[PDB]
Amino acid sequence: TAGFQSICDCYGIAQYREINAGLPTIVTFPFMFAIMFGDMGHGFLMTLAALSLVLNEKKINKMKRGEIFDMAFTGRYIILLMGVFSMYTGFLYNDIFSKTMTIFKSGWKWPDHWKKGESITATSVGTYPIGLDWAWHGTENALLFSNSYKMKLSILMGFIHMTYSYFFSLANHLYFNSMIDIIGNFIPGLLFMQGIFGYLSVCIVYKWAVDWVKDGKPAPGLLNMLINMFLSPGTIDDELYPHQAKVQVFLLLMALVCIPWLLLVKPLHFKFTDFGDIMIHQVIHTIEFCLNCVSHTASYLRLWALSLAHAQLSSVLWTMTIQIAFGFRGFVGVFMTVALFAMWFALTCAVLVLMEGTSAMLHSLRLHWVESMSKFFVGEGLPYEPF
Amino acid sequence: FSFSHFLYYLVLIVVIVYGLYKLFTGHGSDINFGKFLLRTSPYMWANLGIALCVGLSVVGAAWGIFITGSSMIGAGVRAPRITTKNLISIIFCEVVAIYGLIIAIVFSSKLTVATAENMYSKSNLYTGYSLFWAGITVGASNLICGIAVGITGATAAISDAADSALFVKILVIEIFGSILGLLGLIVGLLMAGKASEFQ
Amino acid sequence: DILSSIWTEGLLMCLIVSALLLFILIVALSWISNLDITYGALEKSTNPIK
Amino acid sequence: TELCPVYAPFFGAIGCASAIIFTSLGAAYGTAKSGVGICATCVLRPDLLFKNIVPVIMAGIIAIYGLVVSVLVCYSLGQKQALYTGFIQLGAGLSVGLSGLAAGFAIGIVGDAGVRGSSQQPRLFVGMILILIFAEVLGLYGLIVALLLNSRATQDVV
Amino acid sequence: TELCPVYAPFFGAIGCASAIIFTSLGAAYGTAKSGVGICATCVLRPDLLFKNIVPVIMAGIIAIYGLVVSVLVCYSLGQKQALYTGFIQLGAGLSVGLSGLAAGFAIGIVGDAGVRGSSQQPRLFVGMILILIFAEVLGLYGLIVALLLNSRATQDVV
Amino acid sequence: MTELCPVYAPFFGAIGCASAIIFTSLGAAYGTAKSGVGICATCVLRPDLLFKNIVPVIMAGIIAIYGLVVSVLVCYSLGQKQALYTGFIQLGAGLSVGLSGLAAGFAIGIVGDAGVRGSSQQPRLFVGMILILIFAEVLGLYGLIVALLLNSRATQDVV
Amino acid sequence: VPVIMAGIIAIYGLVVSVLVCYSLGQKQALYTGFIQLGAGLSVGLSGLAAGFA
Amino acid sequence: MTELCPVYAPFFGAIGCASAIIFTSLGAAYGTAKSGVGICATCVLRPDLLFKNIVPVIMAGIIAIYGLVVSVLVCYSLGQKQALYTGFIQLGAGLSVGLSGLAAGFAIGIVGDAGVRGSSQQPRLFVGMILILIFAEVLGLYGLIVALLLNSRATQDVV
Amino acid sequence: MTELCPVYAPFFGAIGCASAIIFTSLGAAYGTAKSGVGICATCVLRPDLLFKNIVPVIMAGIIAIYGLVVSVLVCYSLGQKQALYTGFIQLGAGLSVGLSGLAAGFAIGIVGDAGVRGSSQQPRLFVGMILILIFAEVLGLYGLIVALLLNSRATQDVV
Amino acid sequence: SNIYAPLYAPFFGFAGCAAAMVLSCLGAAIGTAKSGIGIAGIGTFKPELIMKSLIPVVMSGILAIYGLVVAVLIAGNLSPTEDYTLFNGFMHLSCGLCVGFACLSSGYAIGMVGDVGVRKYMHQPRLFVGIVLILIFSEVLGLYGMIVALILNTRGSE
Amino acid sequence: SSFYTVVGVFIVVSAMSVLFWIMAPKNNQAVWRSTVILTLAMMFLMWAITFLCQLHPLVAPRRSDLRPE
Repeated sequence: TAGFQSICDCYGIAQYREINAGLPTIVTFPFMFAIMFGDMGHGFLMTLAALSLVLNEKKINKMKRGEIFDMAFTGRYIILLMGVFSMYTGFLYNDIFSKTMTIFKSGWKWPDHWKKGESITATSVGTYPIGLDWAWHGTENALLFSNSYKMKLSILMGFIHMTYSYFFSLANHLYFNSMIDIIGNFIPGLLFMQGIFGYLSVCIVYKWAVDWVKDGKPAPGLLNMLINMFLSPGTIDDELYPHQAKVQVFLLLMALVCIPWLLLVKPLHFKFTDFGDIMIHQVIHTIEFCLNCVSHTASYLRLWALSLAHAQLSSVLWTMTIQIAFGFRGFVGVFMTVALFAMWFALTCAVLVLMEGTSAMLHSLRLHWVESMSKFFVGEGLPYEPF
Repeated sequence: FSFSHFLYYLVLIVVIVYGLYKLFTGHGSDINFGKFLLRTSPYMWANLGIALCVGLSVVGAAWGIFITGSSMIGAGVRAPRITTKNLISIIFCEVVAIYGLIIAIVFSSKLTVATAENMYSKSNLYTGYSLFWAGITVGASNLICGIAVGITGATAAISDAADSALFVKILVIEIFGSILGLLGLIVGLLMAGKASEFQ
Repeated sequence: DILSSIWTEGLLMCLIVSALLLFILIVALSWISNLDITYGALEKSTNPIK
Repeated sequence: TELCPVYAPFFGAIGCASAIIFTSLGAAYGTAKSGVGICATCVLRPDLLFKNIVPVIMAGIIAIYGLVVSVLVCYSLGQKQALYTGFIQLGAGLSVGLSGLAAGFAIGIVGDAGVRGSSQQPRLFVGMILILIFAEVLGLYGLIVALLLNSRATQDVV
Repeated sequence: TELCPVYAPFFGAIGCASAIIFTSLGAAYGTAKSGVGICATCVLRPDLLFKNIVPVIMAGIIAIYGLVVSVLVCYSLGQKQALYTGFIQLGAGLSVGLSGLAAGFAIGIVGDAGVRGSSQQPRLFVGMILILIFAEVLGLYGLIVALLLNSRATQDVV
Repeated sequence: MTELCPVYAPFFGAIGCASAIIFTSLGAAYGTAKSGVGICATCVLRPDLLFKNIVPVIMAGIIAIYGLVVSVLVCYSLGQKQALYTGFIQLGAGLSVGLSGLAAGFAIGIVGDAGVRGSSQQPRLFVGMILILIFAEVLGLYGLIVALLLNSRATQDVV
Repeated sequence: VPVIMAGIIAIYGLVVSVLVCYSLGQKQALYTGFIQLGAGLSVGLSGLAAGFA
Repeated sequence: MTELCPVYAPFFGAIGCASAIIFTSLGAAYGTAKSGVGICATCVLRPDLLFKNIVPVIMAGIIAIYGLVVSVLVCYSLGQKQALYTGFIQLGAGLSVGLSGLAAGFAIGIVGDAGVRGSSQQPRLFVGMILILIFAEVLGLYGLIVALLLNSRATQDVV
Repeated sequence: MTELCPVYAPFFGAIGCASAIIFTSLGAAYGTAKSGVGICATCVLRPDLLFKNIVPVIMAGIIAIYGLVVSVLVCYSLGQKQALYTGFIQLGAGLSVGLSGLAAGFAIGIVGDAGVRGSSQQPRLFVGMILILIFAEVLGLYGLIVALLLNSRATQDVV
Repeated sequence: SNIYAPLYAPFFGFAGCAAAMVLSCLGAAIGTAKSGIGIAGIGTFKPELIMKSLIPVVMSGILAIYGLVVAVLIAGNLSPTEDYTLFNGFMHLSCGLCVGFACLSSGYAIGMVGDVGVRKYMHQPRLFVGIVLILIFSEVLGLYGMIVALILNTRGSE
Repeated sequence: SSFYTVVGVFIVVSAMSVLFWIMAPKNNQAVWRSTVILTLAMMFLMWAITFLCQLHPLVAPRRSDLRPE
């Protein structure tokens, strides 16, 4: 827990008998990394670069390190878990060195015959058990299906992460015997963001569970109804579930009564027991709690973005360096694939594992410092440091 | 010598002499700005809107980031504990570009292929005009918002290095400065609300 | 009913895009040109008083 | 055909060149503005030389993004293409060009300040890296918009 | 003939000129900006002259990039060529020219700082070579994009 | 006149023939005025190094000869009835030599004055000055190669 | 001496302007006018830079 | 009569009525501002010269009355069915008094300020300033005379 | 359309209705800012002269009311089927009050700064800087009179 | 069809929305950023005067509300199915320009007076009532722009 | 098929999570009890999001080249 606690202590020293932030960070910090770094091959290299520092701990903790190798050594279990979760995530994204695996039977079937150069399509003969189906590999619309999955994955994981971080506030308020912070801050703050951005996640999961062709109804745009929930209330372009019109108005109206129920119940309980030190602080807490709901839930789209760009650079590096040498039968081509493999391996180990693994690690760090600990971590404290 | 001012004055002289020539000749309706707006392809306006939206939002984010970041590194030589405290000044500058991503995601769903006939119709020209000005509005508002929040973040970093009880009171101004980009987002999503795709 | 014979609506789009890209190039090179070196850190002076 | 005229390749061929002209012009500012502060720092303390060369590396990734978009856009222009494909290629090139041009400038200025201020106060290496990672995802955002926009280049066009 | 108009070889000759013009204009800035710093620091340390001549040589490789591109473009001009070939030739000229201009700015500024810095600290010279390699590939990316454009100029042209 | 060789076609060849000598003269003028002030400041204290310092001026004089060569090669291909292809080629050749010689002249002047001012306090900088002036002389030579290759085609099956 | 050598630069343009003037005419071609424009620019913008140096 | 009286004609007249009040208000502003800074720096030590030094501000306000006279007299000759000749005469009558009053207001501003600042420590210089302000005043009269003499020909023999 | 009443006609009255409030706001903003900087820098030592020295801010806020009056009188003359004559009159009537109010705002700002900074050191200067700020404000009134005299003719005797 | 409603008339109506929002946002940002410099400049000497000195930051936030009200009223008169004559588009362009330049000028004035008023407030406690009066006189400019835009908006939609 | 596949896997994993709350070792008890349970949750949620969106797809692949073998 020492490296994870050193990561959470760089932000702030916790309050006395507060919930520690370094205990959930053991799993969520290398797993938000894994979604941004979804490759079965690069995770193998990262586990192998992690186990050459774990299998000899005794030789290294009695020698001088020097400020980069020191951070590499004290964060070795972090790199171990990041590589293992990268293996799992890249197994689910179904790519190893920008190539697929083909280890089950597909849920798509091509036609019986065609002429060489016809835009055929597949016939959907079932579903694929674990991961993405390997029949989406070239297909000339792979980035059309493959990033509607990866955009909704990020919204669901960000929502579940923030709503798990937010119950730590209830668990703190129920320890320090602070029953006004439950009724003044927790309950309106819970009904605000679950009534707007949790409804969106229920709408994402429900739309996947409905067959919109066997039933004969048009599939609505979730983003379109999300915008028209606020900017044109009442109207519905395409009906998603049979009483959708009353629920939109009820959830819009509930999220607007939480603006006077926050910023007003907490100060007046001070007055009837306003002062300015409580009222203005609560106005700032309310117009900062709101406007961080939308900003914090939109900040999780970097999970989609860094994953898409990692996959795209790893696919372009394959087709520009090692793919060239596959058309060189002869004597010159044996030397050609040696040099081209050396260039491929050097660029996929330096550019693609190291300085994109460092980028993907510092965006998972931001999601813990900012989007997670702005809901339960109260801030300033006193470090221990004995004599 | 102000050579760019000389270029401006040459352009103004040529414009005035050309328009005055067309009036006195009798052909002043040959400079027809309305026929330019009907013969120009709507895909041009839509793609310039999308590209300038994301480009201008990213430029404003980067401007605000170096304005706050230079002062935050300079104020951390003597007070290195301001670094992780003032990171949200950079967070407010960088959500400016995520709004540009969101606008480019919404608007790119409307880039469908129209037919040869039924091309310069009322709905397609409307969609081009709406996407062009909506992209410009949210991109320019995000450029302005990013630069303003960057200036306030640099000033807040200086104030945090001075006295740590001041950063709570200068953070209020960054909250006021960040609503401007969200208003730009709302007006961008509302100007292109009734616009259909390119059927 | 056409726009023009020489200033057609296809030449004008190419010129609008060329003008935009030239504007971005000129502004970027103006940023590039104002780039200095801080020569005082790269040398040293005697100053026998100190 | 009035749906695919003859000046339609122009908006591709100047959109493919704009992706590499504008990102290399930002990488040059980042590299020069950071390397000057590197050469000024390491006269007194030269043991920080290969640790301070991170903003030169990080400004070299933006030119790779421009190279990737220029390779992807060059693979889809031909003689008989339409205006739809031509303006999508223009939009992709202009997006990654304006996004790589400002991220490079910000990486240069912040990396200059951080390399100069890591000599005094050795704790400001982590702060430099944390600011510079947030100025690198801006060219990433332009890359993402360019790919999202290139996904619909030639699919139903005639 | 609506695909090979009469004004079609304008853009080809403009691109063939633009390659060598902007790469020589960048190489000249790199050579001048580096040589003023070389001739200023070798009045006291004259035995570092053939060691400090590296940034002038790397500035002079950019003109060879522009020369290669403009020669290959010049062996594809013709009177009755298409507009598509002309647009590809102009894009291939502008890409290598303006990317070589950016790399020339970077090489000039970093060579002028690093040569003057390497006379005080002898350990900075490998740092200057490490930074000048990152500036040299900014012209090589534009070379790749220009050659990759030029290979598509006449393949399916009717 | 006709479709493929109109009457404004010798306009581009005359702009291309004029601009080849003009911008190379600008380059030679900068390299001669800029490096020649450093000569008149150096040779007050060290007079016998006078003719070793004329070498930047001789390097700047060669650039003006390149534009002369291209301008007399273009001028003997002008005609009343030449193609637009020939006018475009002649314009490109002139612009190539002119702007390459302008860049080479800027570099020769800026290196040459500092090299003359430096190679008198230090008599071992003369070889380095000659070497850096060689690397900025070949830029105008590259422009000359490109314009000679352009003017080389210019009449191949032009009809 | 350098005031004498700058006055020689103007006599070049005097020679060219006298020789171009005796080739004017009401009904000359575009070829003659384009060649005369090029010759005038060629001597003028070279004498300008020579005079600066 | 679309030939002699086209539809775009009173446009010119409508910027002869505007221009006469615009530019004569710029100079009248400058002569009020530039000399008004002088008086406020002067009457701190000697406040007894306040109504003596107020002369260059009154002489800068006559110019705006010149512009008002020309703008009123041009405005009662505008019409929908008037000729080009009338609009041309009105544009000239606006521009004459406007730019002449602009130059006169600049002159009243620059020489009024210096005479105010010098008239504290030298009381004999107040009479010498007014002789210079009269020569700056009669520039606006010359513009006003040419403007009023054009306006008498605007609808004289116009068909 | 009609040959006298084209479709692009209410463009011009749209530029005249806006420019009456665009340029008077710039003048009012310059006058208010340039005066208030002088008011704050003076009342550090003399806080009892705070309500007496705010008359330059009141003089500069009347300019925006002038522009507001003109913009609401032009607006109840605009129509879908109006003439070019009406749009020309509205364009000129907007520009006159706009640029005259901009000039009056510059004068009020400069003289108000100079007079507020000086009146703390001399109590008999305040009436002398009131008397200049009347001359600096009637310029905008002259623009208002020209705009109203034009606006009284935009619809009379048209067809 | 209808000669008074051509199909390019929505272009000017959207330019009205763009002008009204962008220039009001610019005026609000100039009023907020320039005022906060003085508010944080006085913070090192007298920290107890900051919570009273947030008046110009709230004075300049109302300007974006002016532009937002006018923009959401213009954008509700636009539709691809309705008629929308050129008179309505010229009116919406005039509405946008009026609100935008009124709010830009008012935001400049609030910024200047808030800076110099908060900085000269640590010396004189009695200077606060004179600041608020000049800040009220500087905010009515944007209100005048909004009044002209509301009259033109109800005037052209008929 | 079978949306009830996700619910059945959910029942199995939520049974294996409650069974580990009362089986975790005593020494580093809160580290075993929070690392092991909360990695089953995220490993379940990523599988469930990947198995859905392929249950009833709206878009089929094309693959225009595809050798006829």
